[PDB]
Amino acid sequence: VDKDGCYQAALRGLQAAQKFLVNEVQTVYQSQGVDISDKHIEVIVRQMT
Repeated sequence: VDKDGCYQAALRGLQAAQKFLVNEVQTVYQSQGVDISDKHIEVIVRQMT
């Protein structure tokens, strides 16, 4: 937040949270043999973040 701008810091934090959430939802769905494309999950993760 202080080494860079507040906007860039918010962008990096939300990007890390988005990557974590997308990867975990995708690996739980892949644990059961269910194939869902990444765009379907990250539309909803975009609405969350």
